[PDB]
Amino acid sequence: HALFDPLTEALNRRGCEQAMRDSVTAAQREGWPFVLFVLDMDNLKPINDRFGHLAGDRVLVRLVESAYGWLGAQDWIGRWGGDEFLIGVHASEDEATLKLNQWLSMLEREAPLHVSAGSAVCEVGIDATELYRRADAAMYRAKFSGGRRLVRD
Amino acid sequence: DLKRHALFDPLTEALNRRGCEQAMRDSVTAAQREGWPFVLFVLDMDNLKPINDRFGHLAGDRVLVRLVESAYGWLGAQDWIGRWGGDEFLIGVHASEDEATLKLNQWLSMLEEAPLHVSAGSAVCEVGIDATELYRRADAAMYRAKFSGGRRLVRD
Ligand SMILES: Nc1nc2c(ncn2[C@@H]2O[C@@H]3COP(=O)(O)O[C@H]4[C@@H](O)[C@H](n5cnc6c(=O)[nH]c(N)nc65)O[C@@H]4COP(=O)(O)O[C@H]3[C@H]2O)c(=O)[nH]1
Ligand SMILES: Nc1nc2c(ncn2[C@@H]2O[C@@H]3COP(=O)(O)O[C@H]4[C@@H](O)[C@H](n5cnc6c(=O)[nH]c(N)nc65)O[C@@H]4COP(=O)(O)O[C@H]3[C@H]2O)c(=O)[nH]1
Ligand SMILES: [Mg+2]
Ligand SMILES: [Mg+2]
Repeated sequence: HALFDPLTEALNRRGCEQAMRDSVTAAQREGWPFVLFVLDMDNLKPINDRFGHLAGDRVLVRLVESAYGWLGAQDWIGRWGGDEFLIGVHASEDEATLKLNQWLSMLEREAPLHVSAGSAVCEVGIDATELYRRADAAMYRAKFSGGRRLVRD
Repeated sequence: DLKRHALFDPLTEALNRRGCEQAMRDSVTAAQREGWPFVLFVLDMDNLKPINDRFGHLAGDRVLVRLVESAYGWLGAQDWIGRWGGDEFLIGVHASEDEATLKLNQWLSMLEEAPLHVSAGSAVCEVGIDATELYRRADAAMYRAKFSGGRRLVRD
């Protein structure tokens, strides 16, 4: 399906781009809060080497399925590509971040998944590209400081 | 005709992933059997994204094209360059480690038109070591370079 990743059923790259545009438009038109997360796996390659790529595929599927487990009606999760994902949550930073962190903590428990993540909060007067740039930059700070963490913009 | 479409990356003209895997296999075999030296490099760009952001993807495409183009400018007749995918590349050099490494650093210095920043890792083929293992060593070395600040080459 267009806009959807065949393996995980999360949105695909073009799905992510459209979702970001629609979520930012919604925040600015409906007044809804919006937090964008950029996630990059830290240990999928070693999981693939140790248990095989099918095990790795399962890990990605689990990641997305479990996310759909707490994401709301207007929320979303998309696969940017490879082992990199984006998550859009229409809630306060407090709520969004607490749920995301608890979710990531749960995933560190069958092959444990380690994730580097960054977040950015939608604000009036910002466009989707700039929001993405902020969340993306935060993710790299998380990544290079060791991973297995969420750094806020 | 068939092979070229099956083993080469259309955009850059470097080998594609299938080509990288077959090139690594052949290079290790030649090293283990024919006895010549072989050094494998794993490279990952550090600053391509900002280039796309301000200049567009066509400009970024040109960066990848120039990278491979310049490589073919010094690579030997039996050496090779492949695109693992995205902005990640592998280079196979059938020469002694010193020669291979010196040639690579000289090339990366030249690239550092928009300047290119690259994280690189190398591994040398030795008896008892297969292609998958050689790749793992070079790959791990690249990651050490990347997390140490990038724009450098780390050896296994
Ligand atoms: N398997 C797979 N993974 C994907 C795909 N799209 C995105 N990713 C994953 O997401 C990361 C960042 O992608 P990006 O934001 O487009 O940021 C990219 C992009 O700006 C640039 N880049 C990569 N390939 C090309 C290309 O063919 N043309 C141009 N202009 N830029 C490229 O380099 C940046 C980093 O690339 P990576 O290190 O590979 O890191 C990539 C990759 O791990 C995909 O279609 N398939
Ligand atoms: N655009 C593009 N880029 C490519 C492609 N193939 C490789 N790359 C680039 O090369 C990096 C390492 O790829 P890998 O060795 O397969 O190592 C991969 C792989 O072991 C795993 N992975 C990614 N996607 C999948 C998947 O669908 N299934 C499984 N089992 N593992 C995956 O995560 C590792 C790192 O992925 P990345 O962070 O994305 O980082 C990727 C990506 O930046 C491609 O077809 N298209
Ligand atoms: Mg990744
Ligand atoms: Mg890369």
